[PDB]
This record gives sequence, structure tokens and C-alpha cells, in this order.
Amino acid sequence: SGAIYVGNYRVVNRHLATHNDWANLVWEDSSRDLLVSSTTAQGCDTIARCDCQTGVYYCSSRRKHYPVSFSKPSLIFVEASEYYPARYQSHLMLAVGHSEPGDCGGILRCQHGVVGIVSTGGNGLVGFADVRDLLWLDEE
Ligand SMILES: NC(=O)[C@H]1CCCN(C(=O)[C@@H](CCc2ccccc2)c2ccccc2)C1
Ligand SMILES: [Zn+2]
Repeated sequence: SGAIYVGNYRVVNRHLATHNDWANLVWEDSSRDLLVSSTTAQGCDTIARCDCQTGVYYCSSRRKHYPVSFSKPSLIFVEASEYYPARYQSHLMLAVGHSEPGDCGGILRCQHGVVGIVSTGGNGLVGFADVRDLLWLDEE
């Protein structure tokens, strides 16, 4: 579990959005596993605007922040699960690191800000849904 809070936005994994998030929807993309909902209060997160491939992510299954190298956002094959059929997930970055399903929502950060949130994994790999191309998160 976990979310990004920037301005009047809550960014969460689409497969984990609560009923309250759907009743206050801004934008969603099934192919990226992202959903953005409106918030009454202002958030403090700054989104990174860069091409960094090294950062630190939070892993709830180990209660640890791990430094990692990660790939460029890409269309990656994600196996069928209870949340989606077998498909290509876009804007996904992989890293060698421990991750388990309950780790989704963990933030990945670089020196510039929030890069993305855990969305996939397994096999000593962890995948992050990128949010750095969502330039509109920095306005209104
Ligand atoms: N974005 C998605 O479509 C997610 C939805 C939840 C499930 N997804 C994952 O990647 C799972 C592992 C799936 C798996 C298990 C066993 C064998 C082959 C695959 C996972 C593991 C670790 C961290 C986060 C998620 C896909
Ligand atoms: Zn950066």
C-alpha cells in the first residue's frame, strides 16, 4: 500500500484504489496501473523531472529503503494476476531488488523527487510505474 500526495492529487496503484478514490476520480490508466484522485488538502511531494536511473525505494515487506539502479520506462509484459489479464504494462521500470505484492505503493525517489511507485515484481525484480512524464501533476 501507499500513495503520492502532490498539490490536490492522490496518486495510487489503480488495482489498489479504494471506493473513496473512484468516487473522486481525476484520471486513470489501466495499461499503466495508475489512478489519480482529488484531495481537499495539499500534498508535499515533488515529482522528479529527469532521466535518473538510480534512486531509493521503500520496501514494506522488509521495512527497509533500498538503493537501486532501474531501467528506462518501457512496455513490459506482466503475467495475468487477480487484478488484470496477461498484458503489456506501459511506463514501467524494473530494478533488481526484493518485492512482494503488498509492496505496491512504495515510493521510488531520486535526487530530483518522486520517480514512481512499486507496481510489479517477483524473481528478485521489482517494477515501478513511472510518473515523471505526467507534467500536469505540477499545475492546477
Ligand atoms: N501491475 C500489475 O499488473 C501487478 C498487479 C499485482 C500482481 N503483479 C505482480 O507483478 C506481482 C507478482 C506476480 C507474479 C507472481 C508469480 C509469478 C509471476 C508473476 C507483484 C510482485 C511483487 C511486487 C508487486 C507485485 C502484477
Ligand atoms: Zn532524478
